[PDB]
Amino acid sequence: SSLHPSIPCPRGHGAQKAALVLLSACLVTLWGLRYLVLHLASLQLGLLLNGVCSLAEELRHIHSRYRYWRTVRACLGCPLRRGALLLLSIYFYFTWMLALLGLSQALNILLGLKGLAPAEISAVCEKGNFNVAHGLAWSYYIGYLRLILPELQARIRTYNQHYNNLAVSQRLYILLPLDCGVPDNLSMADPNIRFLDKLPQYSNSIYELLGQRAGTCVLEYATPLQTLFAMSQYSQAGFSREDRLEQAKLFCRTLEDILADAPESQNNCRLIAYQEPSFSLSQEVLRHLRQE
Amino acid sequence: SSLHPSIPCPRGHGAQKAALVLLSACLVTLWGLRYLVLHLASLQLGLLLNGVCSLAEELRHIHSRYRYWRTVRACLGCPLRRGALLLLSIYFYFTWMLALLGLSQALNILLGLKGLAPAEISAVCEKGNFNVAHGLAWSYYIGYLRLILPELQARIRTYNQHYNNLAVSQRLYILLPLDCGVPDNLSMADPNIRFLDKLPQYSNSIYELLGQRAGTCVLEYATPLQTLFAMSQYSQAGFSREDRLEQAKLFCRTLEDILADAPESQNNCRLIAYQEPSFSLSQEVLRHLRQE
Repeated sequence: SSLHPSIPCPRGHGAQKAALVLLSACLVTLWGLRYLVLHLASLQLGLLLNGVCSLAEELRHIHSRYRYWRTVRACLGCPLRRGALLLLSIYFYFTWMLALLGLSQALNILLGLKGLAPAEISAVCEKGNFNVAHGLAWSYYIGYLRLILPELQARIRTYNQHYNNLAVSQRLYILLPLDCGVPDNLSMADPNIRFLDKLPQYSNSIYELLGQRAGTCVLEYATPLQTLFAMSQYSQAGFSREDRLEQAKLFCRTLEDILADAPESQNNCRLIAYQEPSFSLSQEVLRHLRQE
Repeated sequence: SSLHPSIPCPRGHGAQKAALVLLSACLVTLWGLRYLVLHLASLQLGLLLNGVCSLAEELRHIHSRYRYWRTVRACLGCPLRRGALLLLSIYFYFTWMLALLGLSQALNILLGLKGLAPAEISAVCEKGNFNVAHGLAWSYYIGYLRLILPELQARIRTYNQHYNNLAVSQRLYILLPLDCGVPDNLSMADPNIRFLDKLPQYSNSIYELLGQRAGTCVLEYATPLQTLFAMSQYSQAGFSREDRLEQAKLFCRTLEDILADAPESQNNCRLIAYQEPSFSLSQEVLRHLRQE
């Protein structure tokens, strides 16, 4: 780190080299077979059973996360290497071994052997530097919404006198396109959506909603979706559109869990997300206003 | 997920319950010992050796990451449970077993058994929702610096005519306090630092640097450190100040690696970080200007 000494360096090839050197030195020290086979076969059988136990939970998230082969290929990692090692173990090969092996796997799952080392958690979290979902949520909450949300219904009640007699719904409505393609103009997504007013006091937009003119909405896009899209159109990132969709979904759920527990943001903003494959933004927004 | 069906739900207690049920059903099926002991003792010995091999790499990051007992306690996790299991295995207990065990650990380290399942990577990354370091870096790069950095030396050469004859250094200098406490005024951190000018064209600040007046700096704080600090002063977060320091260091290194590979941002901005425990911002900045 050519900046400051207290800032740590990324993790290098330290464990592999010294580990191989020490564990080869012990081999040469003790240099000048069926227990080995049973041990490694039991190891791979336990790892495969652990993968099946993880797949038992990941069987639920099919339609919402993984859209079969891709699910198992993502949950067990590389099952080709595991199958090849299993065929080598069975070829170079006692049914009561399976009972104690299953009990060992049950004890390791329940008692929590699979709780990782915190150094491993750090090496996973600091890898690849594209884990962009929580910075956007906390920045969008602290930097924008926390400031604008206290005075919001006050300035709505300010505006309502000029439309009730001559109204505006009380909840702020945020659009969250999962395409991550955000135009500048909200009339450009639908001609039924027209600009009506700018709310006085920074930016706000009060809209009419359609010829059945029914809704008076306070509407706004979410901001960091454009940041995700510029990361997508940044060529040297190597940031795929599937990664964009993944981080968009995680951003949505994170912002939902933040607004679920906010003390001043309980019943004054509501999130609405959509995704195109026939479609209408206006019908979904009107469903939210009618259910309001 | 009460928002949209395609947004996935957090991972629940699915693996534990069904795994325990199935692995107890197999026990009751096969219901109506020293191999077990050797297998589990070999398991814990291999896990302990793997922890030592990880500690061999994590021995380097003492002064920069971990400031001994805390290092091992963070690298091996809970060694009390491992020691208790090791004493149970040795109590309820062949030196040539150690050679094959070490060779098994060497093969598992080198060939890459410890490459995790991608579902495990997802469950680690989606846990706890305080991994706030990359959203801030990419938002601060795309949203602010990418726009302001092309025209920067042009407007510096615009300004230089009024001070060379009557200068301004060419690199933008960013302060990065690791305290994450950012005052509004840069003269409030040091009376030697005085406001000289606002650079015409959004915000910019050209400063004199001290009675030995020597430096003409274009100076600015980094923005999301205030976001980190407001996360620190948010009471319901449970966000400790050590977590704040950790995410600040990771933010610094991430922004450094982004600016290392930027195509238009090669030699026009330089990062400077500092940390208080006698101190001077001005002396460190002047060292950077003299080495310039």
